[PDB]
Amino acid sequence: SLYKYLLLRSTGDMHKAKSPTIMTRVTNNVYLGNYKNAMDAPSSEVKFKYVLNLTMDKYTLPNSNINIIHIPLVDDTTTDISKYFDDVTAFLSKCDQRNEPVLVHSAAGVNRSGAMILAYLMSKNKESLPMLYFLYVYHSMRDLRGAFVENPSFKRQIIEKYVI
Amino acid sequence: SLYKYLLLRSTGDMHKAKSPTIMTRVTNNVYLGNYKNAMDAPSSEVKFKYVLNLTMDKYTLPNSNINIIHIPLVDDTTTDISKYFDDVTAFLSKCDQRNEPVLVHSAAGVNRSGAMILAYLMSKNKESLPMLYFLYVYHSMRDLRGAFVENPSFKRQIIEKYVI
Repeated sequence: SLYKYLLLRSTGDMHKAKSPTIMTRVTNNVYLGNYKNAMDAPSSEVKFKYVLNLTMDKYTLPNSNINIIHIPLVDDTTTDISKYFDDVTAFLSKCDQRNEPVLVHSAAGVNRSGAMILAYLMSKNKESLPMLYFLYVYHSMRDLRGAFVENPSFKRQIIEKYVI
Repeated sequence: SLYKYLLLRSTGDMHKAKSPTIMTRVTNNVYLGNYKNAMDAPSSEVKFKYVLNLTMDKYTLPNSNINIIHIPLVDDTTTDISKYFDDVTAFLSKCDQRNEPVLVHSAAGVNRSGAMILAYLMSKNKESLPMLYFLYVYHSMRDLRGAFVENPSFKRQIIEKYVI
């Protein structure tokens, strides 16, 4: 079933992109979100230890004890994001090992953040053929979120690192 | 390269569908076309022996010596088309063996005809992993034609027969 699903999605059976609104729990401790979700982090049902801010602006949450890690990226078709895949995925893996909730976010919660979450999931996959796992994670996340790594340059970088 | 191509196409990097206009030579003797292409068959640069008419109407070309084979199908999401895959692909294979040009057509040259051409190409593949070959043929034909088996029920039937 999941296989027929992947092949139909892969041949144009996708919905038009829609903006995510709510935070998504991706793993036990790793969450994916947009800017509003980051602003709402301190009051979230989840007790975040970390927020990974992938936007260009270095904001603060001065009334919170959250540690905000800033990795400034631009959502464009020219930026290398792959230079940070190894260190970001190692950091997210450590958050999961230590049960330290972390919110990975960008402005829209689609491209810079979606790409780091896709990299994390690919990095954690030791079981499945990378090509199949990539299609599965891509489409299942997109169906859940509404839009997920729409930026084709970011998708290309994920494919180069984890599939090719 | 062809691999990176497939994976980007498979994750939403496709163009909006556009109607095919000109006939496409798919193999040495097998061509894919719309209704206008069928009407223009007798005067074509190609000396067709056969036209496979997949539309519901049994037309004639009374001034031509073309043999018109009628397999009436509807382009809808309910029709089994798979019941004819074995006999159609065997017939197309025979046209290629005998160097007898054949035009496979529907009304739009996209769905009923595109699906029989995709089935033919899958049937002729003995070399490549079916999942990869399916994605390659699908996307390469769609890029060439503008639109190619957009009907998701027909795609599902191809996947069931030749991939699963």
